[PDB]
Amino acid sequence: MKVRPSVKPICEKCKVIKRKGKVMVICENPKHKQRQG
Amino acid sequence: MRQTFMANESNIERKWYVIDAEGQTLGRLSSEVASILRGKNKVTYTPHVDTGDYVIVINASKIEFTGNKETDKVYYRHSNHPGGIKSITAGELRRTNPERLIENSIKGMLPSTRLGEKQGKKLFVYGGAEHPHAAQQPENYELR
Amino acid sequence: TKGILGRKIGMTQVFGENGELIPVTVVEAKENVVLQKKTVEVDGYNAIQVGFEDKKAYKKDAKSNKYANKPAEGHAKKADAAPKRFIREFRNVDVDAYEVGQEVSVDTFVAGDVIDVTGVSKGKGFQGAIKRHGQSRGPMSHGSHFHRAPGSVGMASDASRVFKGQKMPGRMGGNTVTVQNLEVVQVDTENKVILVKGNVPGPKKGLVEIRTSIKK
Amino acid sequence: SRVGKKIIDIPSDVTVTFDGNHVTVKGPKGELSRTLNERMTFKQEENTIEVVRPSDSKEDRTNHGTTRALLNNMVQGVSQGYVKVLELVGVGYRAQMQGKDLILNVGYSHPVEIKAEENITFSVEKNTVVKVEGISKEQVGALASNIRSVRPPEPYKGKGIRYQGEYVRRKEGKTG
RNA sequence: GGGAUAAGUGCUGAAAGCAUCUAAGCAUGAAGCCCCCCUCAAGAUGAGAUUUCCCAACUUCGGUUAUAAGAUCCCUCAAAG
RNA sequence: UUGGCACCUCGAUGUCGGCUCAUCGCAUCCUGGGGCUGUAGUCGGUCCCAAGGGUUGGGCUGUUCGCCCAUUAAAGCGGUACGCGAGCUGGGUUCAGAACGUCGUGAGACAGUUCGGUCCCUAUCCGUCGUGGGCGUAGGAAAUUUGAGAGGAGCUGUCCUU
Ligand SMILES: [Mg+2]
Ligand SMILES: [Mg+2]
Ligand SMILES: [Mg+2]
Ligand SMILES: [Mg+2]
Ligand SMILES: [Mg+2]
Ligand SMILES: [Mg+2]
Ligand SMILES: [Mg+2]
Ligand SMILES: [Mg+2]
Ligand SMILES: [Mg+2]
Ligand SMILES: [Mg+2]
Ligand SMILES: [Zn+2]
Repeated sequence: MKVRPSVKPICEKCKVIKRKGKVMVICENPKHKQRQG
Repeated sequence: MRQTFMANESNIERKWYVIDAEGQTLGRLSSEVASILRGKNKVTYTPHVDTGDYVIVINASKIEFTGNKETDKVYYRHSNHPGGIKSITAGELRRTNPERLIENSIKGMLPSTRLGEKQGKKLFVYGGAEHPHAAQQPENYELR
Repeated sequence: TKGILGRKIGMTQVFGENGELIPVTVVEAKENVVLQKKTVEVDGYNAIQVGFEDKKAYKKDAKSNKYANKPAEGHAKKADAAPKRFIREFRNVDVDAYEVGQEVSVDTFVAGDVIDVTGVSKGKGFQGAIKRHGQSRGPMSHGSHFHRAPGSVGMASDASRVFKGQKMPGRMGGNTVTVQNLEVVQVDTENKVILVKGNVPGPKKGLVEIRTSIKK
Repeated sequence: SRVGKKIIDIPSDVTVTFDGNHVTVKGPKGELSRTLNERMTFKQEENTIEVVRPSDSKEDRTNHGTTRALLNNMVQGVSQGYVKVLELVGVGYRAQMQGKDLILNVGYSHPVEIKAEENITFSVEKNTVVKVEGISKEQVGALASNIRSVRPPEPYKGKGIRYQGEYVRRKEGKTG
């Protein structure tokens, strides 16, 4: 999980979602998992 | 010419009311009850004497909050021991001690004076629909 | 779950089955009687009240606690028993297994039972921080004028006070203490004594309460 | 909400009955009851049901979609049921039935027991293919998730418990 | 050991025909939180509860009285100080 | 932290280090729970949650630091008048003596050095630790008690088996 203020797609398969009030990126590639913070 | 009536213990008549917390918002019920307890609805209101009425609150366990207060309104207290902060959420308190929840909300709206304490002592809160004060013959009171 | 009251007699030792030396406390637990039976219906909780160690009967001009007063005599005669020196409740037992008036013999416990023992620890009187709280001394030499003092009691302007819980000189001992997970080494029904493994709080002749250990 | 607008087909053998918000569906395999959103109306046709939302607000659209989906899931669960299939990978990784419960031996020093739940049936094939069958799609998914979480697939050899169709990313464990 | 959680892990699931741990709903998840364990504790003035004991005369008939049960003074003491 | 400012205190707010006693924050050193890994395993890296508890003896130096020896699960970082001198010490440092180098014609001087060199106070109030008396608790008493609250505790190694 990448926790950082700048959450955004890294590849075309990254998907920006919002869970529990937090912007996140979910992807088939586990390296690209992000959570805003 | 001085002519203002002053209530005193010889001419004060305190009634008993019952108020149903079910489906009511905590703070709004609380402000109204505080008015009743202080006697602010009486035309003989006299600041230096207790002209208020007794209130029984039933169904305290059915009081409701708006927003996310159930998990986000936190009651803190301190035991006067170093590091002695203890907290409880409003929802948890409603589950485990609704009487205290209502009591504390109402008593936070009464002055921190000797008379204020006395007036707050006229409040009776019960989580269920029954109260043990049929002897006092209380009347139902409709909010607002 | 079981319970009984006795007097601390003293310590001694027994040789175990492999010759291991077992220090033991001898507890004399004669004259235990169920005086009262408390229930959720009447009292709000279940418990048996046990009276231990008969005292003498009421007499007109009694001057000591050796003779029961009239309230105590009435309470005991309700159970049909002689008045008792010590009375304690056991909530850990099953009330339905007891009758008021019933004897509680040392035989309720068996060798191997793991038990909690509760007593009042020996009194020490007014004691200082080293003894009472196990604090460190200051230097005994090198110019020191600090040997047995308790040390700094706060900080400075913040907080301009001493916090509750500061450890200071004062009365030591005489406190309720429970030692958990002791063991019943032996029961001697002829002498009404229980040999408990290890040591228990309190002076000799002191009241001790033995219960089935809460942890298991 | 297209899902909300979409109508639910009821097989002739399946009966849906509403009690205010609460609904219950009976069918050949079992009965499923739950409480739906109180603000959704239901047009109960003889052979089909339709969900209707009061407004076009965000909340109403979300709840309309989810309500339709949940009710259709109940109907299809009573009619055909739901099944989830997991498989075991790894030499010595086996499963078996201890009556109704399922005991798994997956590389641990102890077997792991999973106790069956109401309305759910476990079935082991070839000692390496577990399948959970039920009427509740949600229950089936939950229990399959628990089984699989007993030991999920590791990337270096695929060993562990996986859903039979699951794709497991693979890694080259050892390099010079 | 129990309950509720954190970061997480998911199930079911639409908004957004797909997807999605989340919006509704259902799980799981820390030496941490609330308990469980130990001690103090009803001046908890909201002063709680149970068992037992005592229970009359005189009165301006409001009330009083010494006595009761009980507890002390004083004295012999220690396991207490 | 080094500073800037000069707003409280010069009819005095004791100054370094140590000792005694702690207390709080979390930006976490260990232990507990996780995600990612250029994570095969054993180890690691990085990030997230987490402050319950734990977080060592010595050599040198006044020292704080720092280096070193030997340990440990780990040897955390900070605040509290760089916590704490009406609780202790007094080795450093800025009184009087003396001396070296240096500067100065000199008297003398030097965030240069060296040897020596007085640390007072019977606790009034709050505060804190113990321990009694009064009255209250709608009769007067003896015991047994519920538990609203509060405090305590909370750490971890190694080995065997699998
Ligand atoms: Mg970036
Ligand atoms: Mg020492
Ligand atoms: Mg001395
Ligand atoms: Mg002055
Ligand atoms: Mg943190
Ligand atoms: Mg200072
Ligand atoms: Mg300081
Ligand atoms: Mg000082
Ligand atoms: Mg000196
Ligand atoms: Mg010269
Ligand atoms: Zn991606």
